[PDB]
Amino acid sequence: SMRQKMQSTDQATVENLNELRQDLSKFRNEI
Amino acid sequence: IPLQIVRAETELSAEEKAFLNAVEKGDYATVKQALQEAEIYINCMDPLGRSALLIAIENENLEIMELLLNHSVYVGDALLYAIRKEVVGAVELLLSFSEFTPDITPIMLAAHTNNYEIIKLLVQKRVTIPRPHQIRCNCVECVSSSEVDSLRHSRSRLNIYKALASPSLIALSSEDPILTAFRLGWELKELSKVENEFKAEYEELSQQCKLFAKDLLDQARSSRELEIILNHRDDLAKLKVAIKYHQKEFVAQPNCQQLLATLWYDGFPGWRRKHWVVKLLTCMTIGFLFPMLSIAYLISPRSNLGLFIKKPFIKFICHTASYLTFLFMLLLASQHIVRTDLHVQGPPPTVVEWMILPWVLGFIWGEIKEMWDGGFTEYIHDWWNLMDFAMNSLYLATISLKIVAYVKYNGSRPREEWEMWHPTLIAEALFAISNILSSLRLISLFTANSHLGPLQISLGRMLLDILKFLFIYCLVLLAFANGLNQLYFYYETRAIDEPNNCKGIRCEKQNNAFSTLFETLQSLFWSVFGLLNLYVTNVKARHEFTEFVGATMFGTYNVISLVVLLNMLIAMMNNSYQLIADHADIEWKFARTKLWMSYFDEGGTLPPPFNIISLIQNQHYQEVIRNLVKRYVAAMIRNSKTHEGLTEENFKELKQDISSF
Amino acid sequence: DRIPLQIVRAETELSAEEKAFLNAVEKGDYATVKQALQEAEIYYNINC
Amino acid sequence: APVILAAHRNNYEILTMLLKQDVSLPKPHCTLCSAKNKKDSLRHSRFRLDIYRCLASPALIMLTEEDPILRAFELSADLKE
Ligand SMILES: CC(C)CCC[C@@H](C)[C@H]1CC[C@H]2[C@@H]3CC=C4C[C@@H](OC(=O)CCC(=O)O)CC[C@]4(C)[C@H]3CC[C@]12C
Ligand SMILES: [Ca+2]
Ligand SMILES: [Zn+2]
Repeated sequence: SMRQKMQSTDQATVENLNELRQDLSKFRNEI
Repeated sequence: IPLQIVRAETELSAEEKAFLNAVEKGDYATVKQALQEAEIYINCMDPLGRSALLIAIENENLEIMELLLNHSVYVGDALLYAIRKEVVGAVELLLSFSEFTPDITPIMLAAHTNNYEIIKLLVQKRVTIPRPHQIRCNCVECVSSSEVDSLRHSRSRLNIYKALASPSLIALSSEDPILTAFRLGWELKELSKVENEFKAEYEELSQQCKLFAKDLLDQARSSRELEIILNHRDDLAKLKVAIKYHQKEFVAQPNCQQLLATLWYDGFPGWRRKHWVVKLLTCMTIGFLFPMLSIAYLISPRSNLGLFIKKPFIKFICHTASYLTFLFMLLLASQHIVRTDLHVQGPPPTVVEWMILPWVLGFIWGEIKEMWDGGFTEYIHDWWNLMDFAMNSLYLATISLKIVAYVKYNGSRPREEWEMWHPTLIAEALFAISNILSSLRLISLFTANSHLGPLQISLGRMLLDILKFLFIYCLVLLAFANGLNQLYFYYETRAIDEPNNCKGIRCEKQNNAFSTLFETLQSLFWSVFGLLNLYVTNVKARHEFTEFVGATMFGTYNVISLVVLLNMLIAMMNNSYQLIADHADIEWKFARTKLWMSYFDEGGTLPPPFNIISLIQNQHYQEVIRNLVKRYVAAMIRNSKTHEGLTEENFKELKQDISSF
Repeated sequence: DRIPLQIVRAETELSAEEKAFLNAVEKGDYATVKQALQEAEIYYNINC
Repeated sequence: APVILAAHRNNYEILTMLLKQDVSLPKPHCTLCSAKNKKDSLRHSRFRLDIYRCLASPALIMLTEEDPILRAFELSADLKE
């Protein structure tokens, strides 16, 4: 119950997706 | 102290380690690998307890969920979790430690979430919600459930009532959403008193229902739609139903108030445009001619003058003028010019009393008609009506006692020789009390003014706490009165032994103040206003201990009464007024609407001296309701949807088109 | 002992082709919308 | 101690992992403590408050105590004094 109390905006879900995207982009040019 | 990990979680196996990791990532090649692993063998759960299906639902990958269903994993409560997550696609796909209580159904959860699209989807399948029993139901099942498990019973009832009060569900499934909102709000308000444990939840639900009804009314775009809504009968029937259910915000809507104003001010176009001096002159000249208008209506009810008094504002002015004339005639009775002699035991009525008699009969007949027509229950709600009943009863008692005194006594006698319980004295006292009660009724006319109305309402709402304070003060007063009377009752002295034959504290030399309980209560009452002298605690026998104890008790009573309680009351009244001031406008408008509607009817046209002498309308209503609901749904969607939609379209569009390129 | 729930005011539902066109418009695929509109012109709805 | 700072943040995942290895925490109050207070009283007071803030962590009580309801009752009366 407590997790839903503060984890509701879910900004760190789309932000985590953006972080995966940036890691993939950095790998691309680096390789 | 080092302590230990008393509570832990079962470790994940190698297969469990491999699984839910690709599921969190969601790569479809890893999904093919998971399918291959399943063929090699899926139901493993994360430490949160969510299986593969639930976390796949969270990932919002419909293909993954479809593949999981093909593998025939345990569905469990996946539908409820999808409804809670409020994702339409997963709910549609599913249609094609337990988190929730066992009584929860998908439709109840959807109504709890108040999602219009999901509720529309589920209600297409024709789901049902169990109906609740009465608030005071005493049957076999209710008693068995309450005795076996009361907490679960209360929780189930609260869940059902919370599901039934969803604005989206009411809009979709109710034939008359406004009436349903009214009835549900009233019923939920009544349930809060019986179920004291869940008072806040029921109050919140009732407030939500009221707000939904008001916001549904707020979407009218023409006067024709407003008339159709307000005049619907299952004459302003809907307005009367709203008044009956205490829908203050619904009544105080500006458009409804404008319609009521144009109904009330009939015959006076552009009344607001006129300067206030012109308004005052018009009111005075209209109220001056009340007898002529009353007679004209009595003779020719359908002529111009006859129709003049049928308008609500003119009728109100005439009634006010008649009451003011009655009060002015009451003021002339106390003038000594009326009373020729004061030594007649049984006197005949004077001229002023003869003039006052028709008004008294008129008021009694009006109150009888009001009570009989409205019924006993409606009559007591006013509170003001109680005053009317008391005044009329006192007037009747005065008349009866006057007749008895006239019949019985037939001779002149000095007034100082009359006994204590002479009928004339009782009649005079009752008449004076009746005059006091009659003069205080003019406060009820303050609600018609925009300046003195809200103040009168606010002062009315502040009289509830003063009584609660007075109860505690009464306890304190009784305690101290008992103590003082117990101390001082031995030294009671007779009236002969005192100067001028006084006993009590209504004399220049106060005496015997604490000799009886009644006199002690009166003496302690008058000390609040400082009208009791300090020498009343003295004893003729001059005993020092008794006088010291009495003075100490009197001082303690004075300190407690005047230093603590009065300041506490001042602070409490300060706090209460600030909260009341916020909602003064709505309450005043509700009160003025109640006052106005009493003059719309044709029953009480004449003032007190002179009184004693279906399918087509339903089709139109359903058309208007259809338009209002459609506008309301779009407006509430706007606040919820635009920001979320824009944000989702940005990143999602960015992360797939680039991959395709 | 139960409350039946049913839609009282019913509105005509869109066709499958119109819903697919709506989803294509929402998904922002210009090629799919162009093909759908060309097929609509061939068969003789954007006004839906 | 790293565990003390972890309990200050009041979250479950790292607290469970860190406590998996055996970890002790000295209890707070003698003659020896009086000697330390003479040398540095500001540091002594700060350390005691640091420990009690770690002990009053909802995540730590749930994971380490057998009767979390009774532990919250006794600690609350302890901290008020
Ligand atoms: C105070 C004592 C000395 C009694 C003598 C005064 C009366 C003649 C006054 C006192 C209060 C008056 C009433 C106060 C307010 C109103 C509402 C008023 O309604 C409006 O026209 C309101 C217009 C607006 O909204 O501004 C009509 C007169 C009336 C009944 C007044 C009628 C005359 C009353 C009874
Ligand atoms: Ca009345
Ligand atoms: Zn029952």
